[PDB]
Order: sequence, then structure tokens, then C-alpha cells
Amino acid sequence: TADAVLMIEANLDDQTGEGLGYVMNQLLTAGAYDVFFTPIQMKKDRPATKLTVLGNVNDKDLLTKLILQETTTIGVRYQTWQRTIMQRHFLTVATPYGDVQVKVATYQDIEKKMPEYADCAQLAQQFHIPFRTVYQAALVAVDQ
Amino acid sequence: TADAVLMIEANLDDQTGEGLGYVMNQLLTAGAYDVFFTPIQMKKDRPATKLTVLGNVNDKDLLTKLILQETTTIGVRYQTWQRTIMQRHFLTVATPYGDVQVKVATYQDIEKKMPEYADCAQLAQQFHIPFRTVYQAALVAVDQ
Amino acid sequence: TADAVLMIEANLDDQTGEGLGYVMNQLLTAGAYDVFFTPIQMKKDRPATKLTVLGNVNDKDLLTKLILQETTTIGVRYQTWQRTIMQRHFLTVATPYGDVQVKVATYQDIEKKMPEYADCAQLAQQFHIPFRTVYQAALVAVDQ
Amino acid sequence: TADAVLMIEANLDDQTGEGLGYVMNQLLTAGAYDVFFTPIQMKKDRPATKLTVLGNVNDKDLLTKLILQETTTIGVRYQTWQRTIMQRHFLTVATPYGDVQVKVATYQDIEKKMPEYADCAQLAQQFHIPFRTVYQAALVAVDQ
Amino acid sequence: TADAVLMIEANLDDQTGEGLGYVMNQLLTAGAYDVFFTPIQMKKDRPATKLTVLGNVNDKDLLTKLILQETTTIGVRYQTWQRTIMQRHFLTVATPYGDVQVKVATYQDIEKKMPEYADCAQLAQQFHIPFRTVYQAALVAVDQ
Amino acid sequence: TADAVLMIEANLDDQTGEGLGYVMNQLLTAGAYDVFFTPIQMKKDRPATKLTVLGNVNDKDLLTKLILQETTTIGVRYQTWQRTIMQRHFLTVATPYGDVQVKVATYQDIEKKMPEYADCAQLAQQFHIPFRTVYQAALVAVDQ
Repeated sequence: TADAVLMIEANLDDQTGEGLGYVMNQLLTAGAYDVFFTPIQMKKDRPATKLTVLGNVNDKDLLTKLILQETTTIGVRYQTWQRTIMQRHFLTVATPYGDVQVKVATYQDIEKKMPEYADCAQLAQQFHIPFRTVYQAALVAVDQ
Repeated sequence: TADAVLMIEANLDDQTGEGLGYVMNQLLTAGAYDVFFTPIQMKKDRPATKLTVLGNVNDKDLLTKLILQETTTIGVRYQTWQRTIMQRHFLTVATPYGDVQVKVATYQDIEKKMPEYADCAQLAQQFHIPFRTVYQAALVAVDQ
Repeated sequence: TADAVLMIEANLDDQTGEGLGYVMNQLLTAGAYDVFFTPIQMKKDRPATKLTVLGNVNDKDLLTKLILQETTTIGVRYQTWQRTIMQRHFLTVATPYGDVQVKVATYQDIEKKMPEYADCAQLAQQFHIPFRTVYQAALVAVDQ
Repeated sequence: TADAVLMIEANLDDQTGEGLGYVMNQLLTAGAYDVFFTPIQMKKDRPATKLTVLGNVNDKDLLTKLILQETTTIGVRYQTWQRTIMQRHFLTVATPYGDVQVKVATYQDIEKKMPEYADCAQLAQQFHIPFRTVYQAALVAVDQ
Repeated sequence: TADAVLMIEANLDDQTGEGLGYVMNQLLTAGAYDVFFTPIQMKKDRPATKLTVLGNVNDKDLLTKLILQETTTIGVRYQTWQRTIMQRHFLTVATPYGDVQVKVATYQDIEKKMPEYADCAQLAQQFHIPFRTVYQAALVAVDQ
Repeated sequence: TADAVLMIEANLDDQTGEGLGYVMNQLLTAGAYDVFFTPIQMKKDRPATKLTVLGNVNDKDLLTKLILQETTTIGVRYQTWQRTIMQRHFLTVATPYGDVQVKVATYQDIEKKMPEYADCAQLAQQFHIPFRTVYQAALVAVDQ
């Protein structure tokens, strides 16, 4: 399918990383689609960080306000981007360690399957096997 | 308030950092709002740098020409972004080390205060105390 | 001259670098103008990579499909950017090591010359001199 | 004072960030002093990640086996570094938003105070004030 | 087991990525165990690159002279690191797309299997299937 | 030749780039051989910076105390590295834009010449020509 997404950016040369991990969780809590950090270099020998937020266009006011309230930035910049998304569906698969949800993504003539992280990570911690072991066991089980 | 900003980008896989520090100062001298470096990885095992310039839209021709004249790039790409900016005002505050300008930023119902860097850095160098000491003394003094 | 370019982006927190070097060569093989990697930091302590592709706007469907087929991403985002490009021409120059193609770039009143990489690299490997030696010999020879 | 710390490194070009965020939690849980990710660029156009682990030098075997079991790497490299650490103790300080434990670090004639994050984050989420507001409120409060 | 590897580093702020990709190929050709690029930020607003070379400690002179001849740097620094490497051997495994050599690495009681990239890339380009498809097909196949 | 250099490192997740650019100027002023910033990713979703300082090994105390006084870090780690440095001397060379001091570096049978930046930058700003133009003009001029 197709949709649109707002991208909000901010350059922070006077902001600590501690506060940035806080703002990333606030934004995700607020419903941002995605949030990420880009290492950038700014004037006067400043190692800096660019904060990027992807979100719903109707959420523009909320995520702007969070950024302006929680970080040191005086302004933000935003742009709308177009999107092309694959259609999702999930299969639950039985492994020696429990059920594992596999996300099957399709688009036109593409079909691919991603074992979900939280499932694999929870079971590996429960039976103390490596995360790759649960992952591989999920692939093996989705063979049928 | 609200405004618009042009963003100009360039990928440089055949450009030294020495020349890049020169171009960043030329652009800031020319009135760029902001200029930053993003580390990027390009084809044929090239560690590269993306040069981003933010500027006034009527300055598009100048900053383009600077980039094309001073760097190795054959083309630049540019886009206009929308902005949401907080309203600024400054308070000058008295510290045991001298006056320090505090930038108070407001937007709707947000109010935050940033001690200015050059003020704090100049006074710390003058009295050889750590930059954090002048910073904290500025916060303390803006308490009233 | 002037033209427009599509920019396609994708954030990959569940993708290996091996597969990324493969997708970068597939995209360049498919006619992408440029492809690059940006190191980014995503949620849940994930060091991640942003994949950026620049391309012809009529190639949007191909490069999207490559990204969605070959990487783990569920969606891509794209935007059109405007371009300002210099006019190219090439001079072939004679060096003690052979002919070397120099790319001369002009725009309005700017004129700059870039010795081409593959030429210099091939000759340096053939006569085992440093790449800088062939480069400098090319500049010296384009003096006339 | 003087002390030592083991540094373990591993270059991972075939490892997802998802798995990397997982192994970072395993390593801290395993008693690593610190763990961090450095973006690096490896052969064959691979965007990659360097994993660095700091720990007690007697933990070489523990943290070695953890890295070899949970990540994809064939080998790790390790070296001992000397350390100089400040003395810590904590003060509870009264702020307009509540008490905050401030961390006081000393070394010879150096003394600096860092308000603790979790306290500040705790008060900020409880009173819907910005994290920067409480942090600064603590700094000002720690003046006496 | 236990072993040692020489690490050579050099900070390059006046070196293009083009030349860096070239020297990376020279170094691997010269018998370096590994080579990678780290983005770093140096004085005077310079976006720069750290070159790290791993090699046999008896190669100090070879790889030193290579770095000093082919790059722009005035000096390099080097240190010996200890290593812990897993035992490798290769299995050919039958997949729906063909045979794939899988790399089996062992250390004490740890055993993990990584399908090889070039085989997977070879089958993927031949049958126009995604690299992730063959890799997963190998993982599932290597279960027995 | 052979020599040694002290390397001091510190991981800073609660430190602004503003303060980092400041401490970089303090460190160079304090006689550090070199200082650079590496973007790193630390626990709890923190975009962070690694500070590396190179110096004389007898400066351990000077540069240690500087880092502990001016930055936020609780500890630093340090190690001695061996060095191999080329011999420098400077030539003044005649270019169409003026005389430029070129730096000639030697080691055994290796000889390379790097025109100096500040001279090139000086002539470029004076005659409004590109820095790449003067640099290349120097390279060509240094052929004899």
C-alpha cells in the first residue's frame, strides 16, 4: 500500500546523550513511527547528533512540541515524504522452545519472512540458548 | 513562529577533510544558517562525507556556487523544508565571574533557558575555572 | 544544468552488513545514480544503518522493489529533490605512465579539474607507484 | 588512583543491530564495566559495527565466551588498559520538584557533582516537566 | 586458544575516500588480517577517517611502509593485541537452490554455523532470488 | 624511527558537543599531540562521544586532570602505543598565486610532499580562488 509520513529533524550541538535517550522514549511513547540518531559534526569542533522522527502527519504538533520542550533546539524542520509499504501478515510457529511469531511481508511478487525479535529474545532468555538458536529454530519450523 | 528553509546536500567521496573545514567556514561566513558533516559510506570501499547546508531560500544560488566552486562535487541537490521555531529572548545575568547572557526560549507553553556558550567559555578562560562552573553559576544566577 | 532526482530511504535495524554490500551493488547495477550508508542508532540499543538511494524518478518502482526484495524493510520513503549540476567535459592527458582522463567541471564562472580515479589507480598498479604519484603527474600534465 | 580494565573488541559485518542490542544487554548483565558500539566500514562495501566491551581483566573468559556464543564473530581481540577513576559518593539534594540524589566525584583537588538521571527522569515523568528542567533545578540546588 | 595480532592506526584528515578505498585494497593484498575505517572528528572542523589495520606482528614493517607510502599520514601508531579465535572448517550443505559451503566455527563447547556469503550470492544472482532467501535456506538446511 | 605516545580515552554519554569542542581546545593548548572525537553508542539508547587524546607519556597527569576537570567523565583509561614517524622539513615553492611552504616528509626510501593548508587557505581567501586550485597549483609547482 501507499501513505505519507512526516519527517522532523533537529541538530543538537548543546545536548547530552542521557537527555536524548529520554526524548527518544518519550517520542516513541507518544506514537512516533520511528526515531533515530545520526552522528553529525557541527561548527566550532562540536560532535553533535541529528534527531530524526518519523510520524503521522496529524501528529506534527505533538512531536514538534516534545522536541522543543525536551531538547535544546530553537527550531525544528519538517517535510512530508511518500511511502511504499509491503502488506504484513503473521504466522505463529511451534519451536522446541515455544511458539514464535513470524512476520511474512509481501509486495507484488515479493514474499519474505522475519522471525520477530521479542519472541526469539524472550525464549532464548528463558532457556538460555543463544538468540540465533531460537531464530534458526523459527526459520526451520516455518519450513512447514 | 514559522518560516521555510532550503536544504542543500552533497556526497563527497573524493574530498579531503582539510578542504571541508575550509568550505564549512566559507559557508558560515556567507550566511548559511547551519552546516554539518554526516559520515557516510559510498561505493568502492570509500569512507565519505555528506555535506549539508541549511540556508535562506533566496541564498540558494550563493551557497550552491560555493559548494560547486570549493568542493569536488559535480551536482548538488536541494529541497525546501518547513520550520517551527520558538521565540527567543535574552536575559543578562550577573555571576561572580561577570555578566552572562541567558537565552530564554518559549513556544506556546514551553519556556527554557540556555546559558550562552561564548559567554561561559570566555569567562572560564579568563578565570581558568571549568566551563561547567561558569555554566552552573549562570543557572544559579538566573534563579532570580 | 538542472534536473530532479528521487531519494529513497530505509532504516535497517535487523539487517547484516554482508547483505547490505550485496544490495548496494544490486542497486548500482540497476542504474542508481548513487547509494550510500549512514550509521544511525535506533530503539532498543540497536546500531543500525540508513540506506539511501538516489535515482531517476522513472526508476522509482525498480529501486523500491529491489530494496523491499533484498532488505528486511517493510516500507520505504521517498522524496524528489531538485538538482543543480555542473557541465562536464573530459581531457585526456599524457603522463610518463600513460594517458589519464581529466574531468573538467564548469558552472557559470567555475572551472575545476578532477583526475579520474580508475585511470590513476590502474596505472599506479601497473607501475607500482603510489596513487598520489599518478594523480600529481596528471595535474602536472594538464598544466598544458 | 591506579587500576586496570580489560578491553575486548570484535568487528561484526554479518550481525544485525537487533542481535547487537541483545548482546549488549547480555554483556552488561554478565558484569561488563561498559559496552559500546562504534560504526565502522569493512571490506566489500560492508557497513559494520565494532563491539567494545570493558570489564575486569579476570573476566576475560566469561566475556570472551559470551561474545563468541551470542555474536557471529570468529575471533575477538583483547588488551589491558590502565585506569584513573574518581571517588564517588552520593548526596540527596532538595529541589522544587523533590529530592534528587546527586553524585559527587572527587580526584585529588577536583570535585564535580552530577545529578543522577533516573531520579531526574522519575520526577520529570511524574510532574510532566522537562528532564532538562529538573536537571538544571538540581544543579542550582546542589550549589549549597 | 591464544595468539597475537598487531594493530596499526593512522588518523587521516587530508585524505580522500577514493584514496582510502585504494589503500584498503593494497593492505588486504599485502596480507593484512583486516582493515576498517572509523569516522572521526579532528581539529579545525575536519571530518576525518581513522584507518585501522590488523596483521601479523612480524608485518609491522611491511604494513607500516605501505601506509606511509600510499596515504598522506606523517606517522602511524601500533600495538599488539591478544587474540582468541575459533576453529574453522567448512561443510557443503544441500539447499533447494544448490549446494552451499557452510562455515563451522568451534571454541571449547561453542559451535555455530555461518553459511558462506559468496556461495549464497552466487546462487542468488543465478536464480534471481533474494540473498536473504538463500541464506535462510542454508540455515534451515544446516540443521541436519 | 621508534618512539612512544600515550593514548587516553574517555566515554562521554552525558556531555554536550559544545563542551566537547571546548575541551578539545584546552587539550591541544595543554600540549596534546592530537585529539579526536569518535561517535559511539552506549547503554540506554545514548548517542555518545568517545574522546581520544594522544600525548607524551609523561603528560599522563596533566592530560588526565584536564579531562577529569573539564569533562563529565568519572574515569579515563590509558595505554602507551609505539610510533613510527616520518622526518619533516619545509620548502617554500613558487606558485602562480604566490609562495607556499610545502611540507616534505621522509622515512627510509619514502618521500612525499604535502603543501601546507594555511598558506593555501591564505592565498585562496586573498585572491578569491578555490582552495583546491591553490593546493593543486602547489602540487604541480612542487614537481621541481
